[PDB]
Amino acid sequence: QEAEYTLRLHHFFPASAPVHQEYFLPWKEAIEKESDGRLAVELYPSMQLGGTPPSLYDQAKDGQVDIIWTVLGYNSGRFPRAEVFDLPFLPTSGAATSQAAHEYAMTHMQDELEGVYPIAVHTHSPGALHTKETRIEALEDIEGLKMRGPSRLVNRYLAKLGAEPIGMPVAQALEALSRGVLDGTVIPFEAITAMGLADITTEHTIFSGDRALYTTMMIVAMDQDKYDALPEDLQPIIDAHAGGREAYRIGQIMDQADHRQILAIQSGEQPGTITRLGSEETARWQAVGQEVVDEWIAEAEEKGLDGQMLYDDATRLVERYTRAAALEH
Ligand SMILES: O=C(O)/C=C/c1ccc(O)c(O)c1
Ligand SMILES: [Mg+2]
Repeated sequence: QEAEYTLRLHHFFPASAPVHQEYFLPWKEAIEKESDGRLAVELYPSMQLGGTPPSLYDQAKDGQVDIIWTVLGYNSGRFPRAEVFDLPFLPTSGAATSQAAHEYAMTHMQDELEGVYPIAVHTHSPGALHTKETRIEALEDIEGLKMRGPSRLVNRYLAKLGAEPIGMPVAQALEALSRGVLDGTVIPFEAITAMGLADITTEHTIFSGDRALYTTMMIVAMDQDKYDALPEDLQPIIDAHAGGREAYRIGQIMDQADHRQILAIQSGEQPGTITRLGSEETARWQAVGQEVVDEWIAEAEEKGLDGQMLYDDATRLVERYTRAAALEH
């Protein structure tokens, strides 16, 4: 049957990106099939419908497009309750941390997310250090490195670690590294794959223990007005492909793509070196991490927010969904 509604989905990553290939294409396929063609989904990668990645959230909210995928922290100050998921050593896997992020959003961010229908509120998989030249074997090695992070709280951590943070969306990272504006970038390994950085940032540092260095909250966001405009028999077709299960799935795709990329480097199929900092060394980065946590909670409280409560709930949810994933397998 002919399209009753065409949904334009706009994002900042290339079509070859794992989340595009393994989530957005199947999402398109299921929405079009289950709607018997009454819903058409058009995917627009690489900012093909214009603007820059910080503009994405409002493109969906304001209805310039129907669906976006973005980083909430690309808009500094805008999603203060979401910032709890940027904190050091809070996250585990993409899969578990995403499910925690979706539940957290549903229970704490109803005001912050007013005007968008959340298909998935999720995080990326473990954030790691990627550099052009410097093998980071110790805290001292990051001193004075120009490092790109996605958000003011990850940049805050990078500065407390003794780096020089330069805030920008990861889409500027290729050119900035190319021209010597950056020494490197934090991102998960699947983002290395996506952005074609494997042959540029060839030094990679990961950590010891039951928590990743950091992550950041992302969103697959639908214009609430466009959802509200759908007939009562097409709204449930969206609902069937929206919520915490979708967030878990996005995190799982990234986790799997991380593993492929890390294996490819370790095997010598792709040039690079992976350096895992031992327990004692990691403990040094976690001790700085705690100072950022303590600071954020104090900042939050002075500003009215119950930061301590939001931090306790975010950490409880990560542990809950991590243990549930661990018990199953
Ligand atoms: O740090 C950033 O600015 C973006 C991070 C990001 C974006 C897309 C992904 O699929 C992913 O794993 C990480
Ligand atoms: Mg709207």
